[PDB]
Amino acid sequence: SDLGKKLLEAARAGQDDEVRILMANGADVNAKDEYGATPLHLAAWTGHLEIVEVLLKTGADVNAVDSVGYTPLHLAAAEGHLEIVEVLLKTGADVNAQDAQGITPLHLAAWYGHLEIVEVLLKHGADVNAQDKFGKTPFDLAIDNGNEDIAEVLQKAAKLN
Amino acid sequence: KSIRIGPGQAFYAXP
Ligand SMILES: [Ca+2]
Ligand SMILES: [Ca+2]
Ligand code: NA
Ligand code: NA
Repeated sequence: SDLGKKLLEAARAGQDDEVRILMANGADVNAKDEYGATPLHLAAWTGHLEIVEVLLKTGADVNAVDSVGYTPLHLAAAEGHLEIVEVLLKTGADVNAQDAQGITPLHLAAWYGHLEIVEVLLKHGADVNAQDKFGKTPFDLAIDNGNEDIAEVLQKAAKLN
Repeated sequence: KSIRIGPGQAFYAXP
């Protein structure tokens, strides 16, 4: 309600105890902003690990999708937020979630150069050669954006499935 | 390409 807006702002701004106060006061954990983001997307995006943990404990849908099909795991993988990617995967995140352009968390971590994140996604069963709407794999995105070290990690996981 | 993405901001959007 009124509380949904306040919850989105607190999640986004990293006010962890204000998040705890609004949740106990009945705020909708799955409130969505104008672009479809829940408080869990905004906390994951902005690297607020404590708030991620609080929202997951208070019932947040770990696989909520925004207006272009991003999950919280997409945004944490793109921003390189390792501990958030781990907690999301331990609490039921879909490691292979594709947005509306067929982009996965592995595609985003490969492009934006997050090698530790790429390894953690593979560990948790990321499809190493997921193709987007342009036929591109995470390997092609790592090559295209000059992250050859991530390309090597991905070509070794593909040879050994 | 964008240096960052975010909610509502698709990965493939021109530059
Ligand atoms: Ca605290
Ligand atoms: Ca595959
Ligand atoms: Na392809
Ligand atoms: Na390079």
